[PDB]
Amino acid sequence: VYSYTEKKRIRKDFGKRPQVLDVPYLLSIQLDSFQKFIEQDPEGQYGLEAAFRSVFPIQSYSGNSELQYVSYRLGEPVFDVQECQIRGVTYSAPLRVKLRLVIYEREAPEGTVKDIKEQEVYMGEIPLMTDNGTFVINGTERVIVSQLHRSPGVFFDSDKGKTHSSGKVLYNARIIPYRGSWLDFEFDPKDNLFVRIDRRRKLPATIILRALNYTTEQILDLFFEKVIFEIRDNKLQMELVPERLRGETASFDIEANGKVYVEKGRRITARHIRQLEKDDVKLIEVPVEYIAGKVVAKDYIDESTGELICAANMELSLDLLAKLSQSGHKRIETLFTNDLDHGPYISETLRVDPTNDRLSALVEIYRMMRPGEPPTREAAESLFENLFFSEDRYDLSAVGRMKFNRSLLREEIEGSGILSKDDIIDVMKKLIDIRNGKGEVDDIDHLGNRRIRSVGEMAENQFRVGLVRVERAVKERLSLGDLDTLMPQDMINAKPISAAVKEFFGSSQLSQFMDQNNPLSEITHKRRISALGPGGLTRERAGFEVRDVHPTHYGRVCPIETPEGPNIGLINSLSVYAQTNEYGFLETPYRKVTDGVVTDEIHYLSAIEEGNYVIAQANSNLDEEGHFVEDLVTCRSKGESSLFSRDQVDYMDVSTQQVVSVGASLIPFLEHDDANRALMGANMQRQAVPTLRADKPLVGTGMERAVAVDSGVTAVAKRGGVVQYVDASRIVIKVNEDEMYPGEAGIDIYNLTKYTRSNQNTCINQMPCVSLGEPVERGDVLADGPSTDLGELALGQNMRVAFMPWNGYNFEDSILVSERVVQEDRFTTIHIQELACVSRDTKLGPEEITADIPNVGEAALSKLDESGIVYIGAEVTGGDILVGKVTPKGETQLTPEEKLLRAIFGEKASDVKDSSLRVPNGVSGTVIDVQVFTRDGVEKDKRALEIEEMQLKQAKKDLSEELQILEAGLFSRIRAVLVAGGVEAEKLDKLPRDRQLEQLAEQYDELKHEFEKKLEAKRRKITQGDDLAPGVLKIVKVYLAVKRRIQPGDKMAGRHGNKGVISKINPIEDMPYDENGTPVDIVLNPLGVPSRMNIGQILETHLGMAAKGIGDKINAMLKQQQEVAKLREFIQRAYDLGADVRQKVDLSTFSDEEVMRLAENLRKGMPIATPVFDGAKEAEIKELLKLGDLPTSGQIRLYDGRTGEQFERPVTVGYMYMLKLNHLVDDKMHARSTGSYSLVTQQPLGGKAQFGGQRFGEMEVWALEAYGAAYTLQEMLTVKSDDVNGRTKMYKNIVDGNHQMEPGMPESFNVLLKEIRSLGINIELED
Amino acid sequence: AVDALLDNGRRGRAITGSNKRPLKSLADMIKGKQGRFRQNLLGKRVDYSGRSVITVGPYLRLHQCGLPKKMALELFKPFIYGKLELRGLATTIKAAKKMVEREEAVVWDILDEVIREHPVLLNRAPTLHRLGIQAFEPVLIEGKAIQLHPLVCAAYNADFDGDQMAVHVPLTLEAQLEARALMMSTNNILSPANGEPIIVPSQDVVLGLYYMTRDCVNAKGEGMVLTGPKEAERLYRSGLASLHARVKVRITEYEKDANGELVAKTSLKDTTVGRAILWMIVPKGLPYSIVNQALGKKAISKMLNTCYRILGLKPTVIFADQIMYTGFAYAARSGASVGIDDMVIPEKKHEIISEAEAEVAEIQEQFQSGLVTAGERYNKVIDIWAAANDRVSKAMMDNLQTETVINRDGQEEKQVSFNSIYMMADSGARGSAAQIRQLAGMRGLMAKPDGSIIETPITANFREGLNVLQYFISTHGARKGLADTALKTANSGYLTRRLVDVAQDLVVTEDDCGTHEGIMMTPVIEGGDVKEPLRDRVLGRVTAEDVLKPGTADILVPRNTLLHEQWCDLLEENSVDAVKVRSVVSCDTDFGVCAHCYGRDLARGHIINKGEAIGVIAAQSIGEPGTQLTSSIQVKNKGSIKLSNVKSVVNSSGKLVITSRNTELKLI
Amino acid sequence: TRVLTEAAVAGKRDELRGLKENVIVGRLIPAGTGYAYHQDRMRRRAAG
Repeated sequence: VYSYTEKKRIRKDFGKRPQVLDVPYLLSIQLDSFQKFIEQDPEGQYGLEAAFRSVFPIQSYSGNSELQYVSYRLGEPVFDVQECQIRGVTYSAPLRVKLRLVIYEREAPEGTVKDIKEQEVYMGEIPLMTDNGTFVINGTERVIVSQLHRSPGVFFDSDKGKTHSSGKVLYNARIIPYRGSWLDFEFDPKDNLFVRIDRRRKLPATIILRALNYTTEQILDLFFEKVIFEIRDNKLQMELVPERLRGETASFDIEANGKVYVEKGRRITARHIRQLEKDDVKLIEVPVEYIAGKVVAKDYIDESTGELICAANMELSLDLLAKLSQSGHKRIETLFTNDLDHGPYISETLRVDPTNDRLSALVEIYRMMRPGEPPTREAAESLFENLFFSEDRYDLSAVGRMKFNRSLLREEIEGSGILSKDDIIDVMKKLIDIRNGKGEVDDIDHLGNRRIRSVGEMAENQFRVGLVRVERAVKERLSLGDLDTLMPQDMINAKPISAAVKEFFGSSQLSQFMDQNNPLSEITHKRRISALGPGGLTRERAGFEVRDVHPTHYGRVCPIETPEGPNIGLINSLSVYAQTNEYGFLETPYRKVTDGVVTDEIHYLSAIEEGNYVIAQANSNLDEEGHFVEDLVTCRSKGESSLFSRDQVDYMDVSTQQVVSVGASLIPFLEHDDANRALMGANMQRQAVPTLRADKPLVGTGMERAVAVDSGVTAVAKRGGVVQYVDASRIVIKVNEDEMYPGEAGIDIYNLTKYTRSNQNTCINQMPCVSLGEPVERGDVLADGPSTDLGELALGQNMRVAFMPWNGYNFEDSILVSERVVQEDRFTTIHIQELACVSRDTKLGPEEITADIPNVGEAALSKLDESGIVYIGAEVTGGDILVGKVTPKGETQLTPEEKLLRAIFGEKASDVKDSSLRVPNGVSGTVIDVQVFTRDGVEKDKRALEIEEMQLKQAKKDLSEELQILEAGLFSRIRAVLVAGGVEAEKLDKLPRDRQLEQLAEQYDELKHEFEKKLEAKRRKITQGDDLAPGVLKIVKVYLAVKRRIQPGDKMAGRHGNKGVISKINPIEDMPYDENGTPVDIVLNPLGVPSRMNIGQILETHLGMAAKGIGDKINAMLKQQQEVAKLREFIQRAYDLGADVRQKVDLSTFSDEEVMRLAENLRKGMPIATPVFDGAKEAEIKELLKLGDLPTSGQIRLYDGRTGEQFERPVTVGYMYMLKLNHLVDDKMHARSTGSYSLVTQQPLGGKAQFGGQRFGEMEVWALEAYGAAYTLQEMLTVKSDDVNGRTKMYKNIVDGNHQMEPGMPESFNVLLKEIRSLGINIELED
Repeated sequence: AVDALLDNGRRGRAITGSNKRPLKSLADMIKGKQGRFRQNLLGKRVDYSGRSVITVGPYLRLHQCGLPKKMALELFKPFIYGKLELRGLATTIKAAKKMVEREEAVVWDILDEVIREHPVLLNRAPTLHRLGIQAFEPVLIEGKAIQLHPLVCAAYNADFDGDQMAVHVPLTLEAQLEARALMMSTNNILSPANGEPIIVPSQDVVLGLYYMTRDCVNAKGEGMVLTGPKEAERLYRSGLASLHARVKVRITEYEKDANGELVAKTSLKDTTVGRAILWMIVPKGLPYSIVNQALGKKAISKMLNTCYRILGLKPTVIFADQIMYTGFAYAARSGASVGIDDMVIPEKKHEIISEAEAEVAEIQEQFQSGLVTAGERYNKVIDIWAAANDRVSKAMMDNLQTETVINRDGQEEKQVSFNSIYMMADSGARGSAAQIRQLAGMRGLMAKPDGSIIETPITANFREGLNVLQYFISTHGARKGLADTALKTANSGYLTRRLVDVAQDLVVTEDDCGTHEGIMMTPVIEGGDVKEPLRDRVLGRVTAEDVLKPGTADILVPRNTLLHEQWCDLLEENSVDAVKVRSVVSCDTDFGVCAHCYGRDLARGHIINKGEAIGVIAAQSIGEPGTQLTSSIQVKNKGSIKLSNVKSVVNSSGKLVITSRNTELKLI
Repeated sequence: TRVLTEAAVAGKRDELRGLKENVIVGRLIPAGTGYAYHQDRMRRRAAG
């Protein structure tokens, strides 16, 4: 149980709910979704294998040079992550696809002559997914939010009371496609079944039935039945069909056996239909009245007389039926329709398409498409067959036909991709059935109609774009080729793929640079849902609908972590324990409870199956095995929290975090604290500052370990072993042989990022935690990163906080801070800036990097070298020179006096000027590394030769390890073999190493071979990998490190949600001290507790005070130097916590050098693991306070920091954990009034950028129109800052000091006069 | 040729010499945005100003703001050179630049000459109101953030979430005085919307004085006497007495009952130590009676207002100044801040939930019986949990009202709960009966994602524990408020846009017109008691004609008389209920309004000027609350039915009926 | 351009009697602090 890191610092487990759900790979949503994508699968795995099968064999017309599918293969990663991070080239693998190019025989049973299979041919790259969940394409790692949209299948919606605004509620339906088209269904209380394509106009269903030519009778028989009426002996009898009597008013005598079952008056509902079925008598007498009025099916004119009066489908009455009954007809086939349930919809749709032929029908369909232009019969027919029937057009995978049939209550989850009419018309008939009452509609929030296409899934669709875009460059080479001319890489290209997959991985709307300032924010950027997706949703339409949350999301989605603006309910985060389903749904852990015992059989569900089963709650008291202590447990039938039984449970919620997200897990004591400080809480957690000293949370949850380690900000090991050469920049691990590769031995080398630049320009630096002389465990950690410490997510820092309104220094949001923090600077952030230097060859002058600056002194070069590059290690500010830039000037800029000196001195003297790269006013910095990127082919001088030489030795130092370790193994080996060839032990120690003798000499040389071919390798990257942009092949990027501290005006907060801005950071002299005299560090406002309801916030304060209270015990007694047993006694109280459940105590392995060492770690606080729905209780926190030196209430007696009088009724104190959002004073203080506007006009320079002044807003305008003094606004935006000459006339005026002026026609205003003076309306100014 | 110059005419924009480029357009020089590009968005970028973040500074006098030294240099250089050569302490202006180049102490003293009585104007970007543009006096603070006087932030409606202010500088003589004139903070202490003090003491300040004027049963020195509020200082600021002891002191209060003289009147009060010290704050003119109250946010609101209507503005201004310092002062001296021992859950809550369980469990059995329907039981669940919550309310509130029982002249004796949360519920600062019910009690029933109401409430309490399902119900409501702000703001500016687009040029150009015509101001007594009374509609106008009393031909207010505070009090004493007042639409003045038809109410309280353009200020103040905008009859009172405009007829059994729809039921 | 036509053909002599007008020309409105200013100005226009 105890690791080498748990011998250093074990997380004290509160342990309430037993361990049962183990944290799997929380980022499979990334990797394994990508695994379904790229993977060798003969089975046809939905991804690359299924895609290239679904399209290959690609055959085209009259060419018969069919390109088929075999498999694919990847290239090697182009660099390692580090180089792809520094240099910035796509971390990718060149897709080498195995393709079969075969040529057939014309006028023969197609024989293959040339089966030229060009395997692994170049079909562009595909960015690879680093095994953490990020993409290292251009510089820093970017991320793409997986997106939700309506799932392929069929769905129902209602729009009740919103389709008429009078009282007629509808129920319509849309057939969702996957890769094809939608089929929209307009259903209305107007008794009309209309069809429409995708989002088009209103078409009758029959506009296409007649456009396939099905006459009225071939229509109304498939849909509606035939009630067979009998007229015998001149009297109307009805063969009673009780099911067709659904929804009908009994207006006549429905009698059987004379006994009247359904009477005249009360209508037919459901019981009297069964009263007809009770005794099975199906024969009733119907007055003549009843049949008079129904439509006939067949042609029934008079077959006894001989006249054609009517056609078909025409009514019967006291005229026409009075002729069909006196003539002599018994069997008359009519058609069935009614009013309540089954309405004559199709009857009310036939003549909407006024055609009786497919010809004009298609004309009508094309007239629906576009107006004005001519419909041709030929083009319409070919179109239809190759739309929903052509396979490369329409599709509905194992997803389409699945939700299709299940919503049809069928059984088959599989079938075709193209449409099947049997199934389609069933939907149409059921469409009527829902627009009757026999069948209802669904909701959009039901995840059955919601498919999340993950990163890899969406990638296939974007890659599909690329595949067809260049497929037009394939099929036509099949048409413009002959036999063998077209070859792979003659048809297929590389650019389309580049502008397709990179278009997704780098140019997608959900694809953007990962906010790298909080490892948590990195993980939640990866594992996240986006309601705004491709073929998904937008926010300028939805008022709030998309934004609100439904209860079927229970257990897999978390709403807490979302921004504040219009992006609420759009950029939602997911739940930790979610798992990618193949269909694009989710699979969520549920403990299978076999009627009594909760077995560890873990089943997977989506909102489809949640709606069918009933699952127990996890916050319910269970006893020992899983047999609920009570007779009850609150379960959910469809997401219905209600009183359910111990035996009705099918499933039960697994763990306390199966619904919780990483951001909310970090916030302890959820059950308590208000939802608002929680939303705004997880909100600010994506803003945790990368401080120098990353202090680990006193009171945690156990996810601290689960972020600091599960991120990419830590250097984990795939093997274990004694550290060999621990430095700051490298981690050489001498790996244990039981896990060391039997193939070329092996050691673990890890180059740590060194104070580099991040996305948010903040210093990121992996720090060596493991010291020299200590082995590690496999899958353990060697390095930390900012915002993380010893593999623990440390966002901010925690210290002594007190609650009291102290002289307005806690006003409204204000926090009061002790000068101690800035006096320690343990809370300082280092912002490094990269300043690119553009140069390299202009057509007027081959740009060099200065190498000389005219008309100034050698001061500009005493900081630069002969090259013009500033030395690494200086400090700049104001407007210094970093690097010099040569730049063409001009013959226009030269005078005839210096055109004489151009014929003497030279051409390139005053031809190029010095327009170097300069530091704008207001920027400071510290050069730590200047990266020049040489033009490939033409490198720079001695300076760059020192830099390349530097990284060359940076390669040699590391390449030496590889060699050395086997050199030692094999040497002792040599030391024992030559003795067998004549003892030479002492002799070999005095003889050269070149003394299996054949084999060993060989391996020695192969490692040395490897040695030089890697120096060559690395040096190659160093020498020619500097080409950046076409034209400008020489770019000089300089880094400027600037430490920014805490000061009066900074915004400090806490994880819990409480915010704050420092008013006046006072000296520690003014700190309220306790009975002992310990100065407080932070002072907050108590007035926000009742309102904001930050209750869990104060409870963590007391346990935080308890985590340090026990430290107080240890520390004192540890300075006394007492035995390991005494402290161990306190540790045991500290590990039994009380007498509740567990903590998994010590004394398994030796606790002497483990806990005494753990004591040196706990004499500063104790990291605690804590469940959020049943965490630390009152008497539990009290047990810990009283175990140290603290009273019940935790309200300690402090004296005024400025006086000494005790604050009446002791103030509540303790240790709170902080959280500093990245909102800094430096970032928003734009002290520029005037510096310079623009170049072409008086246009502003940026908005948030440098040289910042108030962007004069228009709301500001109207307010200044309110104040009666026009003058100040007058001048402000005309006389001042508008009249280009007027403000200089004012400059030259006020540099004397005499405010006195005249009116201000803004000159361009005088051009307004001039323009109409040019027309004819000559404006004047008379008198 | 003509066309090509203007807009290329409208004929087609003919390209230039063999180039994809229409000929140049001066139309695209006289039609861009708002006409031209100064007046358009992006015209100018203010000089002599500084867009900088903000910070508190609890010590700033009401008439001053704080400006950073670095910012100072950058913004006043021209004035610095104007000074350096008008006097001549610098060699040349170039050497003057070199002096600030060397940061020489000399020019920082000349910096003192250009700032120490040179006022500045202030403004924020999100500001849509005129109350967001004010003025103060600069104070040289070494730093980077613009400090301010705490309580004024509420006026700008600016918290501490990133309010970057652009503080402007009035260069000309005019603007400097205009700042200290109408734009001075200490002058616009009234809202142009209503004649109430715009700034109400926030909350830190009030709990400090809630702890000042306060009653607690255990009192050290409860009975002694003083003759001076100054030795009162020497008792608590020393520590020998409490700030709550019931002390009998001689407050020789004053009252300006004379023609401007504060009459001397001796009196002794059974006051508390803090209230005596509160007198050291309260200017003589203001009487001790108003300050012998526990002081709440609303009490202290009207408190400052009375000091204005009575004693004046100057007393009130420097008085509120005093208040600010001592408000936060004793807030510190307060000590008592928050208590976990206060948030006790009664075992009555757990008891009623037990009932609330068994009850609906039986009502659910009434469903398995078919008595109540799903819908009737839907509202029924609502029904009993509502009653259950109110009963738990009847417990947690009384718990938090009488439970602090400390010994005094017996064994125990109660006082209002000293529980801090209750103090915020008494001062009414930021703790209300519903927020209290939402932490220490069951929240109540919540809105569903559809907008309707889920029959089941949030079972437990947030202070203790719930789960994510309960959470999703609540998530709806939270996200609800968020969406609202996010849209309302943009439309408000656009609303005031069309508003200015209609009123801008309306200016008061006369004072009296020559017409009796006005309209009728009436209390909109609808439903129950009046929604909007008579007084507040008349507040700041002039009676149309010579108004009579219920007593006929007895004029209680001659035609042309400005109805201010006293006359409004006057119209509330008389039995007159309907008053015809001169309206701004009935104004005889064409192309404007007369001072009379308008009145006096604004930030000022005086006669509206000839030159004061009411047009624009009307616009902004109606669009200011833009961001904010979103059975039998048995009366429980005692009056008498006064049937109006209806023919009522007696029928059998001597009852009465109504024969019309037009029927107002009065309660005389 | 609408406005161009709209007042150009009528030659609508609007003597700068509005606030908005006064501001685009950068001059004191005949109200507020420009009241007495333009008072002297108005009786100096078409009068005196």
